[PDB]
Amino acid sequence: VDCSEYPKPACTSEYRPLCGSDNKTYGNKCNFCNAVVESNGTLTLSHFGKC
Amino acid sequence: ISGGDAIYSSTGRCSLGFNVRSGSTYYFLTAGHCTDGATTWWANSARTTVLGTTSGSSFPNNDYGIVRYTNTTIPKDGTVGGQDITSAANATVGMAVTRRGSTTGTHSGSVTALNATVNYGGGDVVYGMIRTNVCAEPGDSGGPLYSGTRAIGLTSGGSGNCSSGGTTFFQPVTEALVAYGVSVY
Repeated sequence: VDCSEYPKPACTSEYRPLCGSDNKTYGNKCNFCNAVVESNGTLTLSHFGKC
Repeated sequence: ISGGDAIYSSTGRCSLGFNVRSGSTYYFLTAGHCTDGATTWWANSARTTVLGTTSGSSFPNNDYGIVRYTNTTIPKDGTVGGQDITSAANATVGMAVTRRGSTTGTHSGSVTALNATVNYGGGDVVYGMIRTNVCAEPGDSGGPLYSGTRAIGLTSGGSGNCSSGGTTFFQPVTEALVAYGVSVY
């Protein structure tokens, strides 16, 4: 997963979960990447699928 | 199965928009970004109950898709959860609307603008969207936006979430009904 093309003002709402380093399951890549940007690059990908 | 219920493709989960029909042929509408690249759809995560196969997909530019039912026994309710839907209508600024999705359930709000352009990036730009102050979260894509017994739109996407509040854009259902020659029932 690459978040360099973020942030984005909007995300589609399909469900394809990713597990972040904050133990939060992110609903999709766009949601995860916007959170990474919002964390100023501190959040990282733990693994694919639900946490 | 009815509007708002979960639907699974080989890739992920979306929500069923509205059950529609043409003559004696039954289909269901959902988001184009969900039908894009999907062939078969199932009713459960186990992929044991088949629903049907993608018959059309339009995304980006628009955001709608249609799936032809191949499952002959599953009930195909012309409702949204328990809400009967009897017709389709055009959104208007100030209209009170309700959305149902497989992740967040039912949330209400109002239409705040029409003909909005949403850039999901990478060339995925959708036009002519209904803007609202209703929230939506991953899994809610394709779910219905209705107003009383009137079908209004299909969930496309937006920002924010249901806890803090958000902005969600919807594809006008009238356009999809017209493109495929189908009608709600």
